[PDB]
Amino acid sequence: TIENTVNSVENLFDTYKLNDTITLKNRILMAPLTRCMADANLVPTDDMVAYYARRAEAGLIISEATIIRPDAQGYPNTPGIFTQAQIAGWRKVTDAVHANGGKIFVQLWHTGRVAHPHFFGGGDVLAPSAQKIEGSVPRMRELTYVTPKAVTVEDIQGLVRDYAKAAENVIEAGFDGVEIHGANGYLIDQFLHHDSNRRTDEYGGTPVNMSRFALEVVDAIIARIGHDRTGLRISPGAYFNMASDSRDRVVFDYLLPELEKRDLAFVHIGIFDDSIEFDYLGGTASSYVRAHYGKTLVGVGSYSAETASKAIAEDKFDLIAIGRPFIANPDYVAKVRNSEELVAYSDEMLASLI
Ligand SMILES: Cc1cc2nc3c(=O)[nH]c(=O)nc-3n(C[C@H](O)[C@H](O)[C@H](O)COP(=O)(O)O)c2cc1C
Ligand SMILES: CCCCCCCCCCCCCCCCCC
Ligand SMILES: O=[N+]([O-])c1cc([N+](=O)[O-])c(O)c([N+](=O)[O-])c1
Repeated sequence: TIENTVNSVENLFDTYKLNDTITLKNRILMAPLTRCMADANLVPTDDMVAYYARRAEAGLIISEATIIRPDAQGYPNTPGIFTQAQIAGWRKVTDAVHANGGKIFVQLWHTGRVAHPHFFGGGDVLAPSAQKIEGSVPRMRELTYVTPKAVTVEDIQGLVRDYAKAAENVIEAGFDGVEIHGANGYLIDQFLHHDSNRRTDEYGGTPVNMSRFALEVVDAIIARIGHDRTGLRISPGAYFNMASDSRDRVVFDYLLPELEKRDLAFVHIGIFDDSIEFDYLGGTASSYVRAHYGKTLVGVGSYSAETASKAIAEDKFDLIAIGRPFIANPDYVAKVRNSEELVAYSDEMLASLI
């Protein structure tokens, strides 16, 4: 069991060959972490360059969620990858990571119903269905979420196009690849769950239909940059801006074998504590995916180096993403390697970019 941790995490430092294109120097990923520190043009800053560069001992960094176009924005100062200036800013980031001997994927984002018009000139918020989430944008003054417009099939075609274009830009920006943000209640995840997807056309109703948008985005991006440079984060368990539905599991039962056919660089779980068991999944999120998907899997969520090592030793998943400890400890990898004390994460640390 994972709690029976041992006195060595050597396996975390195994070389891991993702595919013919990419080999990782270790199994430790920096999880994607929104920091809200990009400039007014949503361009990565030189402070962001330094922040990523100092974490290049990670086998692979997954960037903070990066928006594909303006109506994807739901939080302040989140970087994009749709303008030339943004591409240039990211190129500074990737160049610095590579110069430090690291690798980095961008996480491509559209927030769907979690966008807010304050950020993009009062335009329409888009989602599979006109189902508003509760509340307001965190850490902002009174920005109440709004009822989305249910996307038309023409909207959907444009969105697929824009995911694909962003992927092309990612290559110009010198990233090693893309992690498609299909998790945590955002646009792609919205198509995959019944709470948000009440459609009755070819994008709703059945597992095949509800999976259609995800697969169209994945296929369009592969067509642009190749399967070896394409990963996907998913959240089979509803927990963030998403109500649960007992019918969601069969959507993922369909999706996962379909994803296997695309021979992705990895599938990555989106969750905060993977020790949590989901009734509807019959156990933990990672164990559910591991039972329905037989290629590289990134685990995440409240793992220590020790419990991650044990999980990987027990074949529960292949790579470990580390989030909050990488905020608290820029030198996470070195400290783990040398058995040094790690600082515990505190939410207060988000005020600083170090
Ligand atoms: C401040 C913060 C920002 C996050 N931003 C993202 C993000 O941009 N994209 C994403 O998929 N997950 C995001 N997450 C979730 C993390 O990637 C990760 O799944 C979560 O922090 C659990 O892992 P951990 O226990 O090692 O921190 C974020 C989490 C935190 C705490
Ligand atoms: C500033 C960092 C993020 C702050 C908000 C946390 C978002 C994730 C919340 C974790 C899970 C809560 C609800 C889960 C419901 C279903 C669980 C079985
Ligand atoms: O504030 N945020 O923009 C934000 C974004 C993401 N995300 O996944 O893209 C999160 O998972 C969280 N989160 O749950 O902490 C926050």
